[PDB]
Amino acid sequence: NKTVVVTTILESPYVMMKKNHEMLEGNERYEGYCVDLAAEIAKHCGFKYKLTIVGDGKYGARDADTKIWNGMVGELVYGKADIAIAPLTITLVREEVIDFSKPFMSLGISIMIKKGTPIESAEDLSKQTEIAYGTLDSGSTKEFFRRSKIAVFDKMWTYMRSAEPSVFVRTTAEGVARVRKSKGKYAYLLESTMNEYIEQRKPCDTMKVGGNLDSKGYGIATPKGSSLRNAVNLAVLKLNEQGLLDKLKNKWWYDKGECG
Amino acid sequence: NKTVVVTTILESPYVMMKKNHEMLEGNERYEGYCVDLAAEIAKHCGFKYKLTIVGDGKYGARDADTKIWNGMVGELVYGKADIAIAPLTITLVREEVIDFSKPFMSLGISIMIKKGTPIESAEDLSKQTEIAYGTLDSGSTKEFFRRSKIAVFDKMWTYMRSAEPSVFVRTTAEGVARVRKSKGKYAYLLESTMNEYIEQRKPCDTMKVGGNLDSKGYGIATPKGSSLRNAVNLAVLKLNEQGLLDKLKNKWWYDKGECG
Ligand SMILES: O=S1(=O)CCN2C=CC=C(c3ccc(Oc4ccccc4)cc3)C2=N1
Ligand SMILES: N[C@@H](CCC(=O)O)C(=O)O
Ligand SMILES: N[C@@H](CCC(=O)O)C(=O)O
Ligand SMILES: [Zn+2]
Ligand SMILES: [Zn+2]
Repeated sequence: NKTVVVTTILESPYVMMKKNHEMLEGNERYEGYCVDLAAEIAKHCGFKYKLTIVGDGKYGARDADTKIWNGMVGELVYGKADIAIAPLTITLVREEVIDFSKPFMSLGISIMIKKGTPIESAEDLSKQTEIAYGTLDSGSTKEFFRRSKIAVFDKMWTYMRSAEPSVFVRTTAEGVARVRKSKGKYAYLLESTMNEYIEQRKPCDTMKVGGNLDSKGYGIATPKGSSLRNAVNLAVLKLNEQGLLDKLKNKWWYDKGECG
Repeated sequence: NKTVVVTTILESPYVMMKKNHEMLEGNERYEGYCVDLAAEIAKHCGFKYKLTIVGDGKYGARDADTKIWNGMVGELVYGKADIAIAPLTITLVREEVIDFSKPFMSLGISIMIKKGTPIESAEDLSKQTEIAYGTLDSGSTKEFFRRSKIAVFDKMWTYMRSAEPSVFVRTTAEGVARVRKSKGKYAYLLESTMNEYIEQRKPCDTMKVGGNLDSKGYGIATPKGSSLRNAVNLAVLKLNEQGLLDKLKNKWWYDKGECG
């Protein structure tokens, strides 16, 4: 019937530009876990689609004053895209305005350090001042810290919100670059999936420390009232049960390992 | 306003009879993770409820001949209960007939051995014959093997379906007892949640070995068209985000664990 507009985000190893992308067109420009997942979901649900990178480069949050959503969430809410296929965290505030499939991947918030940084846990970060730490802007990790009542995480947020210079970053790449360049004086709070990927990539100078802070999932999101909602949900379950999601995780994490 | 009928299952530590249950009435007869969760779901959704134990003691499968659903799934499908609050696995075949909330707990199929059994993986089990292995006789783990399109799990199914005497058990308790009494000659395939619980119980003679074979979740289930669906889903998200689900897992698994 109609070509489905898929909103997604450039985030390794979910969606990446191929090495030779400038000689390619349309969906062929991109590779990654979510590029493969989009192809599979489309096949099972019987639609044609166009991958479009989210304009503002954000996941999505609601401005507290204007109540306007940005990011991939806003693209669905305001009718700019038909579906989001991305590492988009299922959250309460989002589920109030968009629908999510059952989760296709598990994750938790985690800590990234430069190798040798004397930090082993969230408690460790909160007890010192020499090592700065932050999160991604406009995402679910930031919101976790803003909202937490757990003593350690409340203390961390109190520090983060007013720290100078700013500890928050615009992209994961910016957070990772900051860790790598700061000689051990910056630690980054990010999802375990992204942390684990980066740990197995050159220059192999980062690591995940401590347990995950929470347990949650990424889901495929559709605007409320979407005719795709049921089919997409069942397709996610079908792909998990046929072992394809596990295969894709091995393809884009384990097989892409550069650190041994 | 009507009292909501909750179907659940006697499975430790999700729902158990209190030691003084004969002297107690209604919901007060029961304790466990799902008893605590039901109380919270009901409070956040604004309903009164009655806990009922599934008549046939089963989770839910569709008979190949009659096409009749049994267990908790059957109780929802046939209108005998309004909601299931239990360790009920989200699956494609079930999602076609009932609705699940987002998961409240993560799990995968796992291997329970008697300590010192020379088994480390599902691969190991599939390559040998001295050590028998089986599953719960009417649940999602059995169906995982039966419907698998994965060669290694098809091999395991081909063995299990034809093993004599039967490798299948009626309850988790029966599976655990079989492991404990078989001197390392029976391994039990069960969900990681139950495996982890038993590992922390006297006489501390079992353990979980290897990685999980899959990744999925338990969900709170409602019959299609239920007016409870949205509120239940948002309640699960709220309770995960506020840290309650983690607290309840700690309470019932580890806090009073019997194996140090
Ligand atoms: O709905 S499923 O059965 C659909 C397929 N499946 C696949 C991969 C991963 C999951 C998962 C992700 C996140 C998840 O989140 C949690 C964790 C712990 C407490 C509450 C929520 C729980 C299961 C998953 N679930
Ligand atoms: N997956 C997150 C983005 C990453 C993060 O916040 O750490 C989201 O959906 O907002
Ligand atoms: N949680 C399973 C029961 C246990 C199992 O099959 O291992 C179900 O919902 O069917
Ligand atoms: Zn497929
Ligand atoms: Zn299909």
